[PDB]
Amino acid sequence: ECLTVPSGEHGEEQRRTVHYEGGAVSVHARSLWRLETLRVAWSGSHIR
Amino acid sequence: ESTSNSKNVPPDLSICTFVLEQSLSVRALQEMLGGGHRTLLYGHAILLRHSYSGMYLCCLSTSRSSTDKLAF
Amino acid sequence: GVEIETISPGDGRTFPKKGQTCVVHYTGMLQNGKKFDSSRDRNKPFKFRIGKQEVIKGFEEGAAQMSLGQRAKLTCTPDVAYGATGHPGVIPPNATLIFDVELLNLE
Amino acid sequence: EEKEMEKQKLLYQQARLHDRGAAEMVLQTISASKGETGPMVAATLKLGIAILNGGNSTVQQKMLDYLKEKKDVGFFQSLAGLMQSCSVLDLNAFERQNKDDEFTCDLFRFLQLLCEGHNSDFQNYLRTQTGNNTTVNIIISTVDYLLRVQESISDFYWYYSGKDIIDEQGQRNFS
Amino acid sequence: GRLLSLVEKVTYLKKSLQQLISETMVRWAQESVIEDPELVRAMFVLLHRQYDGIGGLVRALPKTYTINGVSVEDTINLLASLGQIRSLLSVRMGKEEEKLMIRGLGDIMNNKVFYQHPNLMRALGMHETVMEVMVNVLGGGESKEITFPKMVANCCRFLCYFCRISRQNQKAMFDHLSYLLENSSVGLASPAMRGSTPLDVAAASVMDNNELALALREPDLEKVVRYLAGCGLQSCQMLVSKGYPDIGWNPVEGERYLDFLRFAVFCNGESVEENANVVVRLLIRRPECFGPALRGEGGNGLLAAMEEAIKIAEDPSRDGPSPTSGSSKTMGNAIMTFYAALIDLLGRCAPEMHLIHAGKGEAIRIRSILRSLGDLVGVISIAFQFCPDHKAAMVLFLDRVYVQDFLLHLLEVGFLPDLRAAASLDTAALSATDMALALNRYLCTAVLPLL
Amino acid sequence: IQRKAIMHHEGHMDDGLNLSRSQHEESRTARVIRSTVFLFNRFIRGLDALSKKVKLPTIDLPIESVSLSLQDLIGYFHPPDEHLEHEDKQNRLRALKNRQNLFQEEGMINLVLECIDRLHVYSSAAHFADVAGREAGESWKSILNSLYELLAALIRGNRKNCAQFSGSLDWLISRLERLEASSGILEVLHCVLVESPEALNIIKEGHIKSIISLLDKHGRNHKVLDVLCSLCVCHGVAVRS
Amino acid sequence: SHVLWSRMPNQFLKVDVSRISERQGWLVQCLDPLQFMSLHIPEENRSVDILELTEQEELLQFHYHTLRLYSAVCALGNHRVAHALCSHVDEPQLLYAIENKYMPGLLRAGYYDLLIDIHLSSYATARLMMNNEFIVPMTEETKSITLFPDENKKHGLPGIGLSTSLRPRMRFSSPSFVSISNDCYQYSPEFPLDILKAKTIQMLTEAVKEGSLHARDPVGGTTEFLFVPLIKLFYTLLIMGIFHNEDLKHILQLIEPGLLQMKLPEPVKLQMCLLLQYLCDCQVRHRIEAIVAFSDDFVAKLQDNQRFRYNEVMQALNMSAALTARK
Amino acid sequence: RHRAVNLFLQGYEKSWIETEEHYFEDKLIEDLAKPGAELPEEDEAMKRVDPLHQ
Repeated sequence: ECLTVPSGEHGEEQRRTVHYEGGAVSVHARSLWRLETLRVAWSGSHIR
Repeated sequence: ESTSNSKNVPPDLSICTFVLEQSLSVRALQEMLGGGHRTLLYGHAILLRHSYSGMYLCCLSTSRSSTDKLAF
Repeated sequence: GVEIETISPGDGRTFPKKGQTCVVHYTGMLQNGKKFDSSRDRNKPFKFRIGKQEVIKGFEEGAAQMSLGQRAKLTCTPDVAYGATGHPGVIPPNATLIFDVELLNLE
Repeated sequence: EEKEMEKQKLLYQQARLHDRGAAEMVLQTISASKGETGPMVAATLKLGIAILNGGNSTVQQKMLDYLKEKKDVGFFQSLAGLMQSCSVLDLNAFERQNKDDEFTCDLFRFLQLLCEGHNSDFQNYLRTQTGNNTTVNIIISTVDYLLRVQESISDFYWYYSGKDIIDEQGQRNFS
Repeated sequence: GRLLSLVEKVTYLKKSLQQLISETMVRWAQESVIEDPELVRAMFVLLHRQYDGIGGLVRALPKTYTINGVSVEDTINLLASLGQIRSLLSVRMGKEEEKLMIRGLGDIMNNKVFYQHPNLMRALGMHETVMEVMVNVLGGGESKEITFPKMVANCCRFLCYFCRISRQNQKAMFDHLSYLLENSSVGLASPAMRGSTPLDVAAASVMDNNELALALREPDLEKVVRYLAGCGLQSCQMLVSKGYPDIGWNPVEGERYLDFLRFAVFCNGESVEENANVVVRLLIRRPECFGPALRGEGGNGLLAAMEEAIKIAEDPSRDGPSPTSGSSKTMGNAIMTFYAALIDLLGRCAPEMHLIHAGKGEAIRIRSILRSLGDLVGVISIAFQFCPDHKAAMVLFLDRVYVQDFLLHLLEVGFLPDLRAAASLDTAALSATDMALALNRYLCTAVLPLL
Repeated sequence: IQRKAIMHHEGHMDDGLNLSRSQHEESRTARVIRSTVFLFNRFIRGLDALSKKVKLPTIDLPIESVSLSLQDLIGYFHPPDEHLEHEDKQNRLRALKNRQNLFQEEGMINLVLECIDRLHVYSSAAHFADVAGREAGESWKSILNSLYELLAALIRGNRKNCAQFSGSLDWLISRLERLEASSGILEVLHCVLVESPEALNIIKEGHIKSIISLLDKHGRNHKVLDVLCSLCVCHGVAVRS
Repeated sequence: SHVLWSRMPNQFLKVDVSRISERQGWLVQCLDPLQFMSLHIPEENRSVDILELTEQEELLQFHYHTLRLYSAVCALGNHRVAHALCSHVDEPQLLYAIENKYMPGLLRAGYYDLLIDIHLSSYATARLMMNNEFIVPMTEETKSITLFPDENKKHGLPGIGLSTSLRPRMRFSSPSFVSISNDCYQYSPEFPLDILKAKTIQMLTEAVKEGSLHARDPVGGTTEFLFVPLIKLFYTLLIMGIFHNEDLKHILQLIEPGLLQMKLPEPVKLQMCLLLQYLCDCQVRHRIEAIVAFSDDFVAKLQDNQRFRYNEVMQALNMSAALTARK
Repeated sequence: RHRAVNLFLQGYEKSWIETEEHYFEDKLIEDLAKPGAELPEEDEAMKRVDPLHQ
C-alpha cells in the first residue's frame, strides 16, 4: 500500500481524508510525503 | 522564512537551502578569454546555489526593488 | 429540353435507331466555360445504345435529334441531368449542361 | 602451438566484435528485455558468451565500466525476472504426455563468464550494485533457482522411487 | 539421381544478381556513414538474403500448395474474397463494410476448395484474419458495438468442423484458446440473452479430442468457475440481463460455461480424470449453484429449487409475475436447465464402479463427495417430475455414480415416459409430435438400465 | 483496497511500514510536486477566481508571475531539442513522459487541464481589457496553445493515455467553437489514432464543415497533412471506419 | 488585406509558337500545338502559369498540401472519391506534369503520388499482399518452367520466364460512373498504360544522362525530385507484371552493365533495394515453380513404385492410402 | 503434384542440403563487413565507421 490521499476532484475538504492503494499511485504524486523535521541545524542528518 | 515560530507553525527549510558550489580568492579571475571539498576562507569570493531550483544566486543586474529607493 | 444546335452537320438524316451504339466523341461542358468532362482527351469515343438508360436522357434525346457525323452543341437541363441532387464532388445542385456532341458511327 | 593459435584467432575474432560495442549492445539488449523469455535475448546471450568464450578480461571490464557508468537497474532487474521466469521439469505434464533448458544454461554461463578468472569486481557488483540507488542479489536468485530445481528433481525421484526401471523420456528428463 | 541432380542445381547458389548486390550494398555502406536507419536495415537485409537464398525457400513450401487445373476458378473467388477481407482487417483495411465482411465470409463458407484440399485455409491464416477482425470489432468491454460476429459462426461452425479433413485446423483454434483466456467474452450471437457465443470457439476447439482435452490446463478453467460463481445472483424480473430495459423473456448466464466444461472433461467415450479432479476441487471451494432457498448454501439441492421454478414456469411465464407464457423455453431455465447442465457435467465427471478404476485409484474421495450431495437417490422424483431433457442429466448421474430394489422403487425407467412414448407416436393436433424425439430419445436414457 | 488507517491504541501487530525513497532518477519526481504543481495550482486558482469579477489585488493576481510561471512550465515541458545524441534525447523523453504522467495521476484529466480550460473564460479579450485593471486576455494564446501542446504530448508520450480530449470530446468541441488553437488539435488526433481511435469515432458534419468555413479564412496550414489528412487516414496506418 | 501590387517581376516564357508567315495573300499558319496549366480555384483564384509559382512561396505549399489531401482521400482503396476526383484532375494534366522539366519538385512529387494514389494503390497493394502465397495450380504449362532455360546453368534473368501463378486480376471503369467500386482498379477511369510505360522509360533514360553530368539544374530543384517520383511509379508498374521481357531487358541494360555505379542520394537507394527485392521475388517464384514441375513427375514415379510392389492397408483392400494418405 | 513431396523436400532441405557449404558465410561476411575500405584524407588508412560498427 501507500498512504494515499484522494484525488483533486474535491479540493475543498475531502482531500484532508486518507486512503490506502497499492496500485499505480505507489509511483505517483499523491503517495508522497516529506519529513519536515523540527530541528533546523542538521535537519539532513541521518534520521534514526 | 520565520523559524523562530517553529512550534506555532512549521518553517519550510527546503526552500531556505543553499549550497557552496564554488569558492575562490578574488585573484582567481579569468573571464573565459576543481579542488574538491576545499575549505572556506573569509574574503574569498563565494558562489551560492538554491538547491532544488538550480538558479545560481549571484551577481545579476537587479535594479527592480525600490522599497528603499536606492537598493538592489 | 435538349435545345440542339448544329455546328458542322453531315448527311443530316442518319438518325439513331433502337439498339444502336451512338459512337459519341463529345466534350462535356458546363455554363461559364468550366469543363467537367471530355472524350477527346481520352481518345475513347463514348458509346451508348438508345433506351437502356445508361446516360441521362439529354444524350438520348439529343442523339435522337441528331444525324451521323453531326457536330452539335447540346444543351441539357437540371430535370434531365443530375438536377438538384448533382453528381457529388464534381457537379453542384441545379446545373445546366453543355456537350460538344459529335456522333460518328452506329453499330 | 595449435591451441595457442586457436586462442589467438579466438581473441582476434572477439576483437572484431567487442571493439565495436558488441558487449555494450549485449547489455543494452538485456536491459531492454525486462524479464521476458525470448529468442532475441537468447541470441544476445549466445553472442555474449561468444565474445567472452574463456573469460576475456576486456569484455569483462568493458561491461563493468558500462554498467557503472549507466547505473542500469534494468540489467540486474532483467536477470532477476529471467531467473524467476525460467522453467522446471513439470512432472504432471510428463504424466499426461506418457499417454527451455539451453536458455538457462547460456544465461548462467554468461553470468559465470562475468566472474571468471577470479574477477572480484563482478563478484561484488553482482551482489551489491553499490553505485546505484537500489540493489539486487543475483547470487540469491541463482540459489533460489537451484532450490526450485531441487524440489522438482526430488519429486521426480519419489515418483520412480517405488518403481523398478526408467524409460527413455525419464532418463532424458533426468539428464 | 533425378532429385539429386535437381538438388545440385538448386544448391548451386544458382544465378550475377547475388555478386552485384553483395558488392554494391557493402560499397554503399563503405563509401559514407549513412543516416536513415531504414536504408541500412534494407541493405543488410538484402545482404543476408542473397547469401541465405535457401531461407526464401524454407518459408515458401508450407505456404505454396498445388491444385489441379479444374479448381482454378473457385480458388480465385476465394483468393478474391481473401484479398478483399485483407482489405477489411487493418492494412488498407477494417470494419465499416460489415456487409462485405459477412458476404466474404458467406462466399468462403460456400466455397468448395478446402472440402477437397487438405491445407489451404490454415496456411493462408484465414483464422488469423478472422480473429484479428474480431478483436478489431471488440477492442474492449462494455460496448460490443458490432453485434454481428458471424466470425464466430465461421470459425466454430465451419473451421473447427473442416478439421475432419485435417485435425490440425482445430489445433490452431486450440492455440487461439490462449487468446480466449484474455478474450474471455460475454456476448451471444444466437438467441442472444447473455451467453458467450465465442465460448463455442473453445467448445469446437476441445469438442472431441483426447490429446487436446489432455493438453488443457487449470488456469483455462479457474476463471470459468469464477464466472460461474459470478452467476450466483438472484432472479427478480423477466430478463434482468443487466436491468431489464423493455424486453423480458429469460436470463441465462451459467449454462453455457457448463456446456463448455462438458466438452472439456468428457472425451469421445469415457471422460477425463486429470481435468475432472481439479474441476471438482475448485467447485467445492466455491459451489455457487444457489437456488431459491436451502440450508448452508442457497440451494445445492435440486428438487426444492426445481419445484419452485416449476411454480414459476407453468402457470406464469418464464418470470414469476407474468401472464402465463412458457413452453419449450430453453426464470424456469437457468434455474432448471442450469441444474440440468450442472448434473450433466457432474455425471460426465465421475467414474463408474467396476470400471478401469473400480473405486480403487483415489476416485473414492470424489465419488463420496458426489455421494455427499440423500437427494441423489431422491432424483427419481425429479426423473418423474417441462423439458424431458433435464431428467437425462439426473439419470446419467444415477448411471455414472450408481441393488435391484433401487431399480424397483421406480419399477421402470419411468412409467409416464413409457406410456407417453407409446401414445405420442399417434398423430394428433396437440400432445403429439412435439415428443417425436423429446421422449423417443429416452431409449438412450432407459436402455442402459438393461443391466 | 480502501484500507483507511487510524492511529489505534495497538491494533494489528502486522502493520509494518516499508519505505521507498524518491531515488536518484526520482529527484525530479521529488522536485516537480513542489515546483511545478502546487504553486501552479495556487496561481491559476487565484487567477481563475479573479476572472469571476472579484476585486483585483485582494487575492493572488501576479500576472507578471503567472506569465513567468507558465513560461517556466512551457520551457520545462519543452521538447528535447532533436539535434542532441540518441541516449540523452531518449532520457529527456523519459523524463518528459514521467513528469507528464505524474501530472496525470495528480489530475491532468480532472484538475490541471480542467484548470487550463476553466482559465479559458474569455468572451472577448477586448471586452475584458477594460474590466479588470488593464490586462486579462493578452497571453490567452500562449497558455491555450502551449499547455494544450504538452497535453497532447502526454497523450502521445505514454501510448494509451487517450483520456481528456479524445475522451471528454465536449472539451474538444470547446475548442472547435472558438477556432484559434488549431495547432494542437491535430497533435491530439495523430497520436490518438496510432494508439486507438476515440476522438474520430464521433466527429461529424457539423465539425468538418465549420473547419471548412475556417479554411476559407485560411491559406492551407502547412500541417494540413497532420490535421485534415490525418482526420482521414492516420499517416499510412489506418482505421477503416 | 492584400494590395493590388504594381511591380510583379516574374516568369515570362521560354517558347511561344512556331508560327510561319508567308506571302501570296499574306498566308500565316501554325501546325505546332502547345498547352499550359492555368490556375483558377473556387475559394481563392489566381490565373497564372504553374511555372509562374517557382518564385512565390505562398501558393506552392497551398497546392502541394491540397495534392496531398487529394491523394489522402483516395488512399488505401476508395474509388467513388477517385471517380469524383478524375473530373478535376483528368489525365493530360498528369501526363504534362510528369513530362514537363521546369516545374517545382513539390508539386512534381505531389502530382506523381496522387497519380499512384488513384492508379496503383489497391491493385498493386493487393497482389503484394498475395505475392507471398505462391498458390500453384498443376498444369502442363507448369512443367516447362524449369530452373534454367539452358543446360549451361546460366544465370537466367528474373523478370523473364513463365510464372504460372494465380495472381489476382485487374479491372476498370469510366469517370461518368456506373458500378463505381464493384471491381474496378486498373484506374478509376481507364488509364492508357502503355504510353505511360514508354514515358517512364523515356524519362529514366533522360534522368540518367541528366544526373551523369552533375548538372546545376535538375528538373525540379534537385535530383531527388527528378529520380524519386519517376522511380516509384516505375516500381509500381514493374510489380504489376505489365512490363515485358523487352522492357525488362532494357531496364537491366540501364543498370546491369550504370545507375547503381552512379553517385546517388539515400532515398534513391531506398527504392533500388525494392527493385532488387522484386527481382529476387521473381527468381524465387521461378525456383519453386520448377520444384513443382519436378514434384509432379516425382510423386507420379514414386507412387508408381508402391503400385509396382502392391501393398495394402485394412479390409477395404487396395485403398488410395497405399498411394498417399495415413488415416 | 500433392503437398507431400513439398514437405518431403522441406524435411530433406534441413538434413541433406543445409550444411557448412553455405554456413561458412559467418566468418567470411564478418571478414567482409569489418573492413570499411575508404580513403577519406583523415583516417589512418580506412575504417571511417565500418559496416559492422554501423
